[PDB]
Amino acid sequence: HIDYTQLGRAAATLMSERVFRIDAYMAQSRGELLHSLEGFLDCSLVLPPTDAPSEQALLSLVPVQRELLRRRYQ
Amino acid sequence: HKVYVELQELVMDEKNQELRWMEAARWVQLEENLGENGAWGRPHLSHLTFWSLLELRRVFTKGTVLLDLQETSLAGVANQLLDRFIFEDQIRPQDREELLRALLLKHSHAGELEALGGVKPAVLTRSGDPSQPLLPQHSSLETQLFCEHSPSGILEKIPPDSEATLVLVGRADFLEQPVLGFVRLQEAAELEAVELPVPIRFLFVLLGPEAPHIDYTQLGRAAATLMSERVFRIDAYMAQSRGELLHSLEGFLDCSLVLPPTDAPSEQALLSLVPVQRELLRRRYQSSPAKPDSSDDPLQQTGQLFGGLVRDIRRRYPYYLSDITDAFSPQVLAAVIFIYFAALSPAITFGGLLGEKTRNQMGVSELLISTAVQGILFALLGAQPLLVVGFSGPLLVFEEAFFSFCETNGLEYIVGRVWIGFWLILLVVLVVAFEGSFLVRFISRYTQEIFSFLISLIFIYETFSKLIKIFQDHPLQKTYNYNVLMVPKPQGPLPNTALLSLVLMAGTFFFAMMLRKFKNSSYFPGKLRRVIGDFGVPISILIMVLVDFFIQDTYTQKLSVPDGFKVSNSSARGWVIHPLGLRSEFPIWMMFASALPALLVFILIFLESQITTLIVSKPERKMVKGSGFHLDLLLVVGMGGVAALFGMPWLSATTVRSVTHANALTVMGKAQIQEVKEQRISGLLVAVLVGLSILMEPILSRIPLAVLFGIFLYMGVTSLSGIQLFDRILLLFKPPKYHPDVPYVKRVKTWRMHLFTGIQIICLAVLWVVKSTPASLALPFVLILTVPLRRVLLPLIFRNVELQCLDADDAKAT
Amino acid sequence: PLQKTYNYNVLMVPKPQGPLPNTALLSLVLMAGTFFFAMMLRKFKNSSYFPGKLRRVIGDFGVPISILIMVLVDFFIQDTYTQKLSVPDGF
Repeated sequence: HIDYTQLGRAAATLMSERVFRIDAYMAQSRGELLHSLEGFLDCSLVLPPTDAPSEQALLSLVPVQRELLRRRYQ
Repeated sequence: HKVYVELQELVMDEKNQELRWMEAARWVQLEENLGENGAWGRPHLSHLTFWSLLELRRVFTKGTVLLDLQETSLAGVANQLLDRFIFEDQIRPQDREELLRALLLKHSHAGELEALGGVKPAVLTRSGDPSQPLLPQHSSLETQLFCEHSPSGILEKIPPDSEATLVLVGRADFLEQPVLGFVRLQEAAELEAVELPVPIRFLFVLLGPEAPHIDYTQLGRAAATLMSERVFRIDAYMAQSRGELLHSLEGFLDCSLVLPPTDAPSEQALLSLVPVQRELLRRRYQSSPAKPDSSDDPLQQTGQLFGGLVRDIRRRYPYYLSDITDAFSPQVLAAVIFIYFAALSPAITFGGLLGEKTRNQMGVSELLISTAVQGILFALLGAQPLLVVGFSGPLLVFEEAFFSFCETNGLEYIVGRVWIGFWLILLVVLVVAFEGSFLVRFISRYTQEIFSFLISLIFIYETFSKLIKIFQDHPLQKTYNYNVLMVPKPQGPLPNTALLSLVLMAGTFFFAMMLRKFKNSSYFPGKLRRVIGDFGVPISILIMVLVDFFIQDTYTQKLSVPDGFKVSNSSARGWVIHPLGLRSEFPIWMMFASALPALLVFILIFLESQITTLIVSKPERKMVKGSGFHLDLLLVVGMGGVAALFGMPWLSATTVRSVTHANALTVMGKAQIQEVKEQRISGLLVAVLVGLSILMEPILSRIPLAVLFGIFLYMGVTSLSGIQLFDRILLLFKPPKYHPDVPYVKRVKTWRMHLFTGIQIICLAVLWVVKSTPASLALPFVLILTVPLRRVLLPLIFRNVELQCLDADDAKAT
Repeated sequence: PLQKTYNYNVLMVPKPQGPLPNTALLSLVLMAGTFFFAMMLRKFKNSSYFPGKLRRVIGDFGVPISILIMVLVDFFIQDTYTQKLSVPDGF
């Protein structure tokens, strides 16, 4: 259950975020980083395998993601 | 193949303090949930959250699994499952006396709830009394978005041969860790918690105390969406141990796709995630024996005679019932009321001008009848029913030139038009036969933008010219004469006409701008707000008509229509014109030479109609149903010829009226163009109203002429939105610091865009100067001469990437 | 008021006696024009259309520019009467 390339890709997607890198600039111990990672993972959405038409399935997510991104920045 | 999944939690009622079971959602291929009202939301795709799946895995690694147990009732199930939790030491034996009564409680649906009053979440305690949770709670995401008839459709979707699954989720403070039980029955069983007649085979129990990063509703949603998948359900139907379920769960998680939160979400970059999900689907169904369910140009040269016409007919006519039905919204009624006046006023103006220009050979009534008939027939048999047919300016110019020529050479006029119409009919039949409309492909965005911008500018200029004429007729003086007879037409200046007209025009424009902006605000309830915003123009017109009606002594020019369906000049004309000769017989050489003006009229009509259809039906304006070119051209030109037979004029598609119609029938999202209501009822009703306008004298005679100038200015300003040359002209003034983020700003330097805009403005100016020159009939030719300019001359100055980024054929894709 | 006929041998030396043809509507026109220009310049101040220096300089002078424009507009019209500003002759 380990692929190093995808793990690095996940690290890069971490580093590309605004609030996580702001907390990394304001970080002073490991606890702040773990708390910011918890806050980042709390605002993701996972997609199960569905047989729906893919464009309609992908377009149904948009307001859910908008509400989640409004919630995260609070 | 398709199963029914139910989820119930243990909560408390607002009626009396207690604990009991209430359902929260249902699963038949989709998620359906209910709010506080007791009403079920519309089904949608189920979206997971990280903690739900993660904690489901964590608890599932240590879950007791009982396979093919032989029970049919709920109490024996409760006894055996609690003995199983005792057996693997998942719970203490001193808890069973609580948990049994935790299970033996009522299970009511939504219909009981209104008498109950509503429910709220509660937690089990060791005592047996409900209690409020200690950790804080947040509003659910699915109920806020989706919740803020159905059971017949539920029983319709479900095949009659199916089995169901249930999950019971709850919070209990007297436990240590969450526990999970998973039992598959020996045989199907009916249970008294489910009112539906389907039997149950699988059953879940998810319990636990309260812990951070755990939401038991979300955990139940994870369990239900786990149960709904085809392959895992097949595996559970064939499961014989725990490690099989473990491997199937790992295969479920492996083919999952997670997307993180971002900075600025968008749909266009998101559409590139279609194929990877398909490959995950394929790799998921790589492991399954079962198989998944889901795995033309309007213009084109075809090797057959008359191909385009049949293609367009077969493409469009299957939508007739939808075109009929889609007209039941009130926005269609508002658009009808708007376009009625928008199409009636220029008809009257051109009718009066043509009657006074050609010695009343053709007047207002003929034009009205032609507009009515050519609107009705085109709306009934047309391929694009959003076009608005009517008289134009260049057609009037051609009529002027032809009348001058016939006055000079000494022939009749209404007779030669018959042969011109015949030649038009023959020419359009010949052109449609050889599908020669594919040339519309060569007209790029350059000419479309130039044409539309010029048309809108001329519209606004003529409107202001009308206003300045009104000011010129009644100047501002110190004294007037007051024994003036105003019966035929206002003689001499009048005191308050010039300023009242200006006041009315400004008032109509200002009110229109006040309602168009309020439509987009957030000030009233959405339903009433949108209803009031869609009727802005008629409301402003009614308000100002009453305001003018209250003023008694001041004179303002009004609308006036002919008295009856009579010909303009009954001395020399009839309802039918004999082609051979009306008073003197017609020469032969003119019969054979009438083909020359017919070609010019055909070029004018063809160019205008095709460019209008190009502008109207661009891919950016969310137009679903197809639009036809050959059929519209054939209909318009043939009907124009047949109308020229009777001595009545021919018509063509109008740019501003059609664009305004299309913009009025658009339902926009909170901005994004959500959709556009396409139907045939609006044009038909507009044509019928224009036809019956002669029977509406008492109502129309009270509408002042100065109010419609505000509407015309509003129309001219609104039609100016989609033009891209207008945006590039606006960017000529802003400093390069505030330029937008569109591709043509980033890809090319500024002083190259400025050179492009300057070239295009020079083209505009040359077109205008040629329009003012007495050689105005050479205006279409010059216009098409802009097409070679784009094909040869510009690639000698610019580079290919600049030319592709600037002159883009599609708006969204560049 | 807005009437059908007026008297035109009216002496307006101390004050306009009786109604006048074009005063009531011209006054309204001037007010609406001045208000519209003030609001438009106020909104142009916040836009991003000109170089910042000249843009801010023009936006800060919105009210005097609108006043001057409307004063000139009234100055071009000759025969219509509109009430003017008047101050005492001396201290």
